[PDB]
Amino acid sequence: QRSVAVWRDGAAVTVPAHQPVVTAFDLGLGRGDGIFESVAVVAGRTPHLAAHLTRLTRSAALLGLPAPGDQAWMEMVAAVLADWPAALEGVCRLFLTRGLGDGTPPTALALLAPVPADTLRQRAEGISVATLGLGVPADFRAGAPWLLGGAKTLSYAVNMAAQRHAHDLGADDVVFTSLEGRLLEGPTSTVVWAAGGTLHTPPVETGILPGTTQARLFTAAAADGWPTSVTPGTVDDLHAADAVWLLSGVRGAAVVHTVDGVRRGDGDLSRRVRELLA
Amino acid sequence: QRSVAVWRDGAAVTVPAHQPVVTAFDLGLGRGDGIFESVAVVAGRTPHLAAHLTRLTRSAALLGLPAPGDQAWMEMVAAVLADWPAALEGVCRLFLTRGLGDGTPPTALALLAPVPADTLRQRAEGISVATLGLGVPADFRAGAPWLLGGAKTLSYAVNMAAQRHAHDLGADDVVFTSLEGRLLEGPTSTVVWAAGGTLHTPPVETGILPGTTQARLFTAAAADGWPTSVTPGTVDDLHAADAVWLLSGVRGAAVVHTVDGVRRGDGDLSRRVRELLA
Ligand SMILES: Cc1ncc(COP(=O)(O)O)c(/C=N/Nc2ccccc2)c1O
Ligand SMILES: Cc1ncc(COP(=O)(O)O)c(/C=N/Nc2ccccc2)c1O
Repeated sequence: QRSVAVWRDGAAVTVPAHQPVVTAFDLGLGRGDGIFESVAVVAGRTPHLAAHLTRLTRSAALLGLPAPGDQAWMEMVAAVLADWPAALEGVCRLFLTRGLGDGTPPTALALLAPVPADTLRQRAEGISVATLGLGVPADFRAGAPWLLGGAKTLSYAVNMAAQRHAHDLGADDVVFTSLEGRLLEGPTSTVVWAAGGTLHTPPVETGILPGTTQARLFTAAAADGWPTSVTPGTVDDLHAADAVWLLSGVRGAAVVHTVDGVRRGDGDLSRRVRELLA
Repeated sequence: QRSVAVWRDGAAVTVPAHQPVVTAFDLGLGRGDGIFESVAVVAGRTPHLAAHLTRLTRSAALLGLPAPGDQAWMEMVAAVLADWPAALEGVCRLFLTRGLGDGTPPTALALLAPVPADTLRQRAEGISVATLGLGVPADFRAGAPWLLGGAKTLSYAVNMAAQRHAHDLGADDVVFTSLEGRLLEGPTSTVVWAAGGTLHTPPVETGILPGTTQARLFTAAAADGWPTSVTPGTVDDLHAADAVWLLSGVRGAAVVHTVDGVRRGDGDLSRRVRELLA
C-alpha cells in the first residue's frame, strides 16, 4: 500500500494514493522546480527525520523556495504514518514545489510506499556500480550556484538516465566522476571506501549533497576510533580500496562488489560499518 | 484562462485547469522523468504543430518513453483549443511522463495558457542576456547520452535557477557556455547572430536542442539568398556581431540588445529575420 498527505489551509490532509494531487501547471511537474527528501520508515518510526528536515531546509534555501517549517512536515509525516504497518520498512518522500509560481503558495506533499524488495536485496547482497562522467571539473560547481550542486531537486531526469545506462551495461548503480576523474557521488548515494585503516568520502566543496547516512557513519566511526577523512579520490582509489560502499537514506549501506566490471572484496569491513550505522 | 486535457482510455478528456491531474507517485513530478514540447497557438491555430511533434518523438526516444503517437497529441491539442479565443496568443505544452513506472502507462497531458505580456514585450522590445557556464566541454555530451543533451525534459530546475541568477544580475535571459567558452544555447532558446553577411548558430553536436524557430529561419534565409552557417562561436562572437537574437517557439525572435551588461545594436537586421520567420 501507499499513502499521501497534502498541506491544505495549514493542515495535513490524507488522500487516497491513486488520487491526483497536482494540477498541470504545478512547476514541480512541468519544470522539476522543487525539492525532496526521502525519510526511512522503520518499525512505524522515522529515526532520522530531524536530519532530513535540516537538509530539506537547505535545499529549499538553494532554490529560494518558501518552506512550511518543521512543525508542518512532522504533521504530514504523522498523517501518512497513521495506518502504516510497523513490519513494513517504508520510504516517506517529502516534496516541495514552487507551485503555480512564487507569489502563490508552494505545494507540499508527503508520500509513503514500501521500500522495494530489490532495494532490500541490494542492502543484503551488495551492488555492481558503473562510473559515469558528469563532464564538470571537480572545482566548477562551487563557482556556479545555478547548477544547484548541493540541492536535492525534483529534476532527476539525468540521475534516472544514468541509472538506466548503468542497468543496460549490467550494473546496479552509478558513481559520477568529474572531468579529471575525481569521485563525486551517486545519482542517489554517497560513496565511501576503506583504505590504509581510514574511512574516506569525497569532498562536497565539489558541489555534491551532504549525505546523512554518511555523516552518521563518520560520527560513529570517529567515536569508535576508526579514522575518517575527506579524500579527493578517483576510480583508482575505488579499485585499490579494502572496501567500497554506497550510502543512502533508503537503501542504507550497500557494499560495492563490482566497479566497472572489476570484482572486489570488502576485507570483512562491512560488519563494523553496519554495527556503527545501527 | 487556461485549459487542460488528459489522455484517458485512448481519448482526450477536458478537465478544469485548477483540477489535480497527476498523483504523488508520477515520476514526472517526483523525478522530472518525462519530456515536453511548447506549441504556439496563434489565431486559434497551431501553425508549427507537426514540427514540435517530430521533436517530442525524438525527446521521448532519448528517454525511452513510450509515446502515444501524432493522432493522440493532435486530439489533445484539439481538446484544449476547443474554447480558446482566436485573439489570445497561447502556449500549448504537451507533457509525457514515465507515469508510475515503465510497465504501467505513461501520463500524457496538454495544457494551454496565454503567452504572458512580459514575453510579448520581450518579442517587441528585445532582451538583456547573461552568459553562464554549464561546466561541460563543448564535445562532452556527444559521448555521454545519460546527460540527455538533445532531449527537452520535465527536469528544468537548473534552467530555472540559471534564469533567476540572471534576473538577480539585472538580465532577462541566459546563454550557456561550455568550459572553453563556446556558445551552447538558452535554458529555453537558440542563439543566432549575424556577422560578415552570414547568419550563424552554434553546432548541436555539442549536445543542445535542435530549435524549430531557428530551423525555420535558416530554411527561409537560404531561400532568400542570406548565407547560413553552423559556427562554433564564443561570447566574443556575440559582442562582435552585427546582431544577436534568442529564438524560441513561444517568445519567437527576441533581439539581444545587451550581452553581460555590454549594450549592442542590431544593424537594422531584425526586420528581415522577422519577415523570414513570418
Ligand atoms: C545526489 C545524492 N547524493 C546522496 C544521497 C545520499 O544521502 P542520504 O544518506 O541522506 O540518503 C542522495 C539521496 N537522495 N535520496 C533519494 C534520492 C532518490 C530517490 C530516493 C531517495 C542523493 O540523491
Ligand atoms: C534548451 C532549449 N533550447 C532551445 C529551444 C529553442 O526551440 P524552439 O524554437 O523549438 O522553441 C528551447 C525551448 N524549449 N521550449 C520551452 C522551454 C521552456 C518553457 C517553454 C517552452 C529549449 O528549451
